[PDB]
Amino acid sequence: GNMERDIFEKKFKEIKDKWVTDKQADEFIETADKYADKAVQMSAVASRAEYYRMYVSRKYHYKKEFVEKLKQVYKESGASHVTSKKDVMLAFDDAKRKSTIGRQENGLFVTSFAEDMALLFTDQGKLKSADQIENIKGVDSGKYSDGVYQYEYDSELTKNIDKLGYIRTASGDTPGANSLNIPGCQTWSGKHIENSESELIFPSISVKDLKSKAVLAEIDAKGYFEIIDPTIIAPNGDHKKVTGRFKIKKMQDR
Amino acid sequence: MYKVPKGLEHYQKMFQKEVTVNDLKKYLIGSDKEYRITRRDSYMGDISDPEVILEYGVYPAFIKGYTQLKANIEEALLEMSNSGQALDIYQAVQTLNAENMLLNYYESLPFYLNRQSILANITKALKDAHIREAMAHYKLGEFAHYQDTMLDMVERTIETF
Repeated sequence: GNMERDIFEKKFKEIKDKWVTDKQADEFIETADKYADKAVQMSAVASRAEYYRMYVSRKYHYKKEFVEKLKQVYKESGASHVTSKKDVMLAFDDAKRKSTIGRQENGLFVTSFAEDMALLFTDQGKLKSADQIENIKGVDSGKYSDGVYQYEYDSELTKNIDKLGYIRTASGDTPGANSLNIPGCQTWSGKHIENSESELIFPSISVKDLKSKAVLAEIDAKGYFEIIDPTIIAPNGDHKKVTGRFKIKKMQDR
Repeated sequence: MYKVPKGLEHYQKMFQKEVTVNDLKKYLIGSDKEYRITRRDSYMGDISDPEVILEYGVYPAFIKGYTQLKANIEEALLEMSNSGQALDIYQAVQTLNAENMLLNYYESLPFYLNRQSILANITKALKDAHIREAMAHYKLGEFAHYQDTMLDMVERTIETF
């Protein structure tokens, strides 16, 4: 065999979540080396072996130049987190979330806005079906049956967030990481590795005093709800007003 | 209106059978990994998510005729709220909260918990200095990564009841 993949598999089995199906678990193991190789090609990790070693250590580290290169993509197009209407409601309504989108100072997992734009639309600029997008994103069937919602940090917001030094990479023990998270600043997208997108952690957005009912109505009427110069939560818990635009969208045809 | 979700059939089947009050407690807490019911987007990953348990487990089984789940969940919750254990009281508070969040979203649910006594117990738990102190200090697992304390999460949640 190979010791690196033996420890990889052992560690996965130890941490596997109860929602993971036997099929997903089997795909996660079988496809592991393709994701390792993708990370090498992206200069995200030193070697395929190092990918497995870092996965087991739970401590994901990356070279400065690689992260700077990756941040460039996000600075150019902004950042995207696709979610359900139910989860949008929870940000406002669920008290433990403390009126923040993202896990308070622990942030929000994002990909680049460009990547979601490329992946979620057909060549005719039509939003893919809820079914297709649920498959792409590896979520439960019906997750987006009420709409594919999207958090968007614009380029200006993203740039100013980077200037503050607030962008993070995920690690094994990041809140919100689960047993299907992997190293390489990339998502695990099952057998269809062509659906894998880059992954960073952005600072959460404060929605203090906003009401879910009203925000969702504005989205229904106009397609989006926007916060100009939002308050963000820093990694250290500082609340800071940052120039730019954050949007909560219901995604639609172009 | 609430509707049975398509997904996570294994969770659905888990509750379509005789389930004891003790078993429901183990599920609602999820400190034992074998009873830990979460989903990909659960706020925390290392303890059960009572919203998943209601939405995917309890409500589908109730609908299939396992109506004893209502009285049994109420007793599990009564016990948890009187346990004097921080995580268990937290999970009780999160289950009543989960009902409210599912009501907000779905606008109508199969049933509503009898919660008067659970609410009372919770109030009495949070008057106890040792329980408040355990909650203020609770930093095991993912709680270690939040400035926001278990105690304050609990207090702000209670205010929303």
